[PDB]
Amino acid sequence: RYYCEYCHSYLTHDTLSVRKSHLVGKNHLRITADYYRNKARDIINKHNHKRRHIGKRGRKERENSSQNETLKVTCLSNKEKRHIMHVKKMNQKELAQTSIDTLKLLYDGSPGYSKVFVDANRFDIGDLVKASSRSRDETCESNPFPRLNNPKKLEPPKILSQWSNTIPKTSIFYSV
Amino acid sequence: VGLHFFSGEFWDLYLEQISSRCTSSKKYWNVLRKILEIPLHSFSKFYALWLQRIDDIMDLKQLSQLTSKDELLKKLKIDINYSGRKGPYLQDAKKKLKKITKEMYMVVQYQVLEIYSIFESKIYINYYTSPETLVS
Amino acid sequence: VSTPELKKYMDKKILLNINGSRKVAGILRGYDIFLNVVLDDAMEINGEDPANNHQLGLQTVIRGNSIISLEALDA
Amino acid sequence: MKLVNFLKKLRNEQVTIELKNGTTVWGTLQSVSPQMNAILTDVKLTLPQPRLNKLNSNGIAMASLYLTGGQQPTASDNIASLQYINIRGNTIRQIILPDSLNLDSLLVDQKQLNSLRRS
Amino acid sequence: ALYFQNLPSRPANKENYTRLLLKHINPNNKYAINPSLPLPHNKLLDDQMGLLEVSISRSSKMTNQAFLTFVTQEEADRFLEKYTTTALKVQGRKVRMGKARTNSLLGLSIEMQKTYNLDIKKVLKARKLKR
Amino acid sequence: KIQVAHSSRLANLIDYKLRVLTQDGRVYIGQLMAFDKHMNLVLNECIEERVPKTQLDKLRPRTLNIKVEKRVLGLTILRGEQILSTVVEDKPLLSKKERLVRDKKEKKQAQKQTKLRKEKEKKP
Amino acid sequence: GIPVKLLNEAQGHIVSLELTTGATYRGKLVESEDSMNVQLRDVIATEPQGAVTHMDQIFVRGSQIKFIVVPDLLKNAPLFKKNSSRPMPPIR
Amino acid sequence: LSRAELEELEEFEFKHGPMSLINDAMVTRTPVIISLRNNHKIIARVKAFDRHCNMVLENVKELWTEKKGKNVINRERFISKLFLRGDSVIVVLKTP
RNA sequence: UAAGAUAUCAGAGGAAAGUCCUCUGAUCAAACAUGCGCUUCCAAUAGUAGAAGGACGUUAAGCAUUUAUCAUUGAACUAGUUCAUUGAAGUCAUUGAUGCAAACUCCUUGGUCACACACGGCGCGGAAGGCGUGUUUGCUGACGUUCCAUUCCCUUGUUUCAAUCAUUGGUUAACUGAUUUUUGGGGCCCUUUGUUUCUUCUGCCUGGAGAAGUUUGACACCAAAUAUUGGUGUUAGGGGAGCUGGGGCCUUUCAAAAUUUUGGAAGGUCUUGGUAGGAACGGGUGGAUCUUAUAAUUUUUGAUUUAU
Repeated sequence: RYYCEYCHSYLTHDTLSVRKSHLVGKNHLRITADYYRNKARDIINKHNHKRRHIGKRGRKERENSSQNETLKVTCLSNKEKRHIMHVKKMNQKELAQTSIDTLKLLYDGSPGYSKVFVDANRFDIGDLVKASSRSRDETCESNPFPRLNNPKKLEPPKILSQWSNTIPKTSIFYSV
Repeated sequence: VGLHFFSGEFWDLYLEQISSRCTSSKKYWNVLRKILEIPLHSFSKFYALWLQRIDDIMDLKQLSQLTSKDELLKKLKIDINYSGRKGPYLQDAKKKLKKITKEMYMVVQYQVLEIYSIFESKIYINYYTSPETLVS
Repeated sequence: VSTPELKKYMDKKILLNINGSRKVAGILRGYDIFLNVVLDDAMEINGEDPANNHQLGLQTVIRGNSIISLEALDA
Repeated sequence: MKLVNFLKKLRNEQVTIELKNGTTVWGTLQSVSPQMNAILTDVKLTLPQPRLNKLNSNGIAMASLYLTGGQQPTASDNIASLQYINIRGNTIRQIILPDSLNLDSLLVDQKQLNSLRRS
Repeated sequence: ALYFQNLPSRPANKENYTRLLLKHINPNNKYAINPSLPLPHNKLLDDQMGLLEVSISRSSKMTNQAFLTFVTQEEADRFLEKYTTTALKVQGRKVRMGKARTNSLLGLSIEMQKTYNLDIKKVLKARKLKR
Repeated sequence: KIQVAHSSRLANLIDYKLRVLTQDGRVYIGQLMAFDKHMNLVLNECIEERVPKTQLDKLRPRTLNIKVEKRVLGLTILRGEQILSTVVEDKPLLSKKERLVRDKKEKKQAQKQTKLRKEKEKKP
Repeated sequence: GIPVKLLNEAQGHIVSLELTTGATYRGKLVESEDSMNVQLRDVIATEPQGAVTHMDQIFVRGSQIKFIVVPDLLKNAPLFKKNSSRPMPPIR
Repeated sequence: LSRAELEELEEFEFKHGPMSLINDAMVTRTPVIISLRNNHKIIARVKAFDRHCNMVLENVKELWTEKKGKNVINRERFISKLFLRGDSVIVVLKTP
């Protein structure tokens, strides 16, 4: 007999094709997509709880650290730490999905932009994406002069929220 | 082409290839110390990565990979050989170390927001086109 | 046991390496469970492209104990 | 008949498996598999010296001898001692079994007698 | 004839422990190769430049300490003045060492060559130390 | 070094960092995870180690040091045809007692899933 | 056997090869059958004397494969669970 | 076929077939010469054989010769009892 | 891909030959216990160390070497060499590759345990084997069906001393030992890094706290499309009572043999393990192994000792 252990279910009618109908079935794909999403975070979320080995401290260092004053520690509340871990987890999700693609935005009206950045129609990748519009025929006859009320200004540089109040308050020149 | 104002996405390749490939994790701190001093368009994506490391530093030995044993004790006055009850001491070291990042984020941000607001905002065309193209 | 699925390959020009050094390009007709393969208009490739290259025969069948790789040089 | 079923009864004996390479393996034998996967214990795997005024020995086997991690640095001649070596069957050329054991007790296969006694 | 203090206790086998004791004393010595070890009988040298035999008990009284005998008394001191009270360290710990109050046990075999009553004496007192 | 169990077959020593030899004189050293009828095996974090042709004159009979050129390749599936022998290198990260503990908690947790699945399939 | 069942778990991910001739292919793995023979798509092929090329589609007799290197996140796919609890099968 | 049918077939091919040369050499206590694909030959007496052509031998005398730039030597190695894997052999003759 | 099988041997018994089945021996194996003066290993603090393994790290363009296409046509040329043109293929590299060696830096691992600073064992562990007895079992695991099953308490910085309080025992109200409550003093740890990392909720470094809960359940987390459904994981550690298994020892009772040995029953003492599932039975049940199809190109019945 045969079964798929992501779904945990046995196949009802065993043939080769019923397997392939289950192997590329919508239900089964959503399981195996979700199964590896759980094993991804679990290696990171279950952080290596290391084992400590405490040495018997010296007579010398015990006197040199006694004269040194005891520093204050900061412990947050349970309600506080449940929110701050909700934030810091959601922040690391953002740094995954940045993908800084300003450079594609800069060469928009150039003479080979269809052939290099559209990426349905390169050579290296182009045959593979057609399986799984802005065509390759585009030349520099259409849109001769870019600035004819068409172009958008460059989106300004991003900044950190936490340190949003380090910015100089006034601009040097008067913008419109 | 490292100081190119739009080089942001070049370094993101280079940092992808250190983490992925190399084992030690002393080059990844060494390179990222450079990107912090350059006025790139997207610099805040590189301070976010520095601040995600500093927080995840969990032992005092891991502050040696940032900067030398001496320059820690002189410029900030924190010691790695401090044997004691470390928890608050490393919680202090971070707060003292995170500060001089923030003063560097004050330095670069002035240089970026100058260059963006004066020059780079206005320049609408960064490519060649042809000998028949005319610029504004 | 199972037949190798080269169903998408057939009738395209195909280079393949016989044992070690010899390379044989032709148009793939048929195949079997052992990967013994038969192809039309064969030509033995070498270092000098027109010079040392010579044609083999109208139909030739290769034993699957000497196929290493079989690249499909067409769509 | 399978004569590999003879080897299974030869268990806890000193033996020399001698491989296709030319590498001899002197050791204490354990469970031989049906495909002749012999698995030894207190072993000493070596290469002989084909003398003939420095004829070069097996180049591949010298590499595989050092790689095992058993060759000690001050081994002057080419030997390597270790515990536990599992050996894939097809590589066995010979097996030099010891002088003491009697073949006549062991070469009587049980499934040979159990076919004739049953008929 | 010499007597050490605070040596590492833990390597429990004698042939293995004296390997470490020979290793820290003389790097690139005879025994950093590991085929075989010499064993002189009660009544040959281990390493060059003075060394002959080492001796270590497991008893609770002679715990971290270990006797050590040389070829002669001047060479035994010549080893102590090789370092000249600059404390060298085996595995991890700095050794403090002095001259042995009791004479070297195999040195007496060398001295009287230059001894059954001593062997009679050992049996008698150890029976009384048993009491 | 490490003393392996005197009667321990290839099924027993899962998680033991092995030292597998192929026919060409190249060795793959890693944690074993599966095996098979015809003895092809899945190592976890293996490293191929090769003695280069230049170093090989040094192993001919006369402390020797050999420059072994190695390359990392994590999680392989070897082939049987190629294996020549195996030898054991390290022992697993978890104890013998602790590998029984993790079995019984997982044997308990696996059974709990089925009964929670069967009663979620029965009524709905 | 798990060694082969793993290779089916790696469809549509980048893998490597090493054919017993001493080549090294590394491209996305499209098909595999039970005899460990594979079809790779969009590959980079390294000849035994170092020469590298690119070929769109390749088939290899499984008999000549020396090893396959798989993505490292399948190290904890459920082939490797020791104690598994399958439900009672449906009646045919 | 059945399991009993193959037992008849195996007894035939050992008795009335090509391997009858080995089987008639085991019974009659006649020494054989064997050539392995090693290119060295063993002069021995057979004590058992099998399907795969592997065989247990007794009073083995191997005779192996090697050459390196047209310089020959003939080495002789004696063994009491040996077990020979069957793929190695290419030709078995039966001595007169 | 299929079929078959689930240790072997020997004896007695049931339906002259063999098969089927059953209890009695031997041998073999697994699991579990449990022993051996069994074997090996388990890191400074009386100090700023060190052992094993790395670095796909640096010094470093180190030092020492050797390498950068072939064919066709003309000119000059010695009697090979350079220049220009035409064709063929062409991993990148020359800060390379190959050989030699050192120094430094940094990473992962552990009993950084207890007692002692004392002229060739028999401290309490943990890790890894070898060897020996005993019991169970004879491939192993879910699932169903009838049955046997059937507990608690304290603690989650730790240790030590002092103060008092309470309880129990010894002896002539007093003394002593054990245990518990409130305070104070001292020692060590707090990286527990989400400040105890069994959950949830409250909460903290001038403190180690408080509330609720514990498996047909609860909690955490991930995924969506417009609350729901589908997935992964957590539910712990320490001590004591009980209850029960195994081990050694002692005394008693009994049977055999010539005061002793061997076996069985009970009580006492030391030590060690378990403490919520277990038995029978049942299936067109799962997986392991074994034999044969299978020595005929895709693994194991030879094309890697470079050989004439």
